[PDB]
Amino acid sequence: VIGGDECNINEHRFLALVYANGSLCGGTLINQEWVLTARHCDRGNMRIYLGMHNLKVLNKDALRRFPKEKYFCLNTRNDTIWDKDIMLIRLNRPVRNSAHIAPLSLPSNPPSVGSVCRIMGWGTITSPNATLPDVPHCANINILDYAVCQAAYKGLAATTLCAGILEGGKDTCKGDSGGPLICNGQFQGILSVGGNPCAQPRKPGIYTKVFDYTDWIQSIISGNTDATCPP
Ligand SMILES: *[C@@H]1O[C@H](CO)[C@@H](O)[C@H](O)[C@H]1NC(C)=O
Ligand SMILES: *[C@H]1O[C@H](CO)[C@@H](O)[C@H](O)[C@H]1NC(C)=O
Ligand SMILES: *[C@H]1O[C@H](CO)[C@@H](O)[C@H](O)[C@H]1NC(C)=O
Repeated sequence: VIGGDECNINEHRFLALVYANGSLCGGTLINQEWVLTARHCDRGNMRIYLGMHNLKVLNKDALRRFPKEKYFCLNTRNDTIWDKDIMLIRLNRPVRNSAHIAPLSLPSNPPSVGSVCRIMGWGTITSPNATLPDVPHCANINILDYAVCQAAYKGLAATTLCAGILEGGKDTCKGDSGGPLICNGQFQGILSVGGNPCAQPRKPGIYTKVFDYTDWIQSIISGNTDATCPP
């Protein structure tokens, strides 16, 4: 996250730290056994850490998990960038609520353009050139008119939200992918892609639009067979 500050230690109980093949991502605990992240974060041998804040001062209740179930959309476009960038993972064992662990559930509605959203992650706080923080950084950004992302980007995927600061300066960045966009207290986005360097004016982040995936998520977790992703 560029242009933010250290998150409050208590404001991200649903935030998962996802490590796969040395690559860093965020994720969101949506109930006691399941995490939503970006499918692009599935880079191999995934370890999912819950209840983490400082990577160098471990919360007493921090836990390590790995995927026991893993789902994503099988029909993805090839012409858009990271189409349907979402992956739903069931953890190997549940994680109970604790000081630093609690799920964030499914949004009741997609967010209005203009809504203030929190972004968060352990991703770089500088761009270009990686500077990885020991603590997750958080910033407030907004849901932007989708046309802003359409103007900034080539093959923008559908089922996405455009979020950032129109003038730049605050943004997610490398290492934050898969992490949540929380707007008005609701889990609305999973970071997929954005501009590099990060936080440029009119080059917002592209967040998979969680609301659109409600049926898919519920279908998978509720056990009814071979759900389908939204168009
Ligand atoms: C679609 O684009 C991806 C980029 O990730 C590339 O790996 C792949 O070769 C493309 N699909 C086809 C039809 O080759
Ligand atoms: C690990 O997997 C990712 C998949 O995207 C790849 O980028 C990376 O090169 C791999 N690392 C190794 C050991 O080559
Ligand atoms: C990091 O990359 C950027 C250009 O992409 C540049 O500003 C810098 O010279 C590189 N590394 C450093 C810190 O010197």
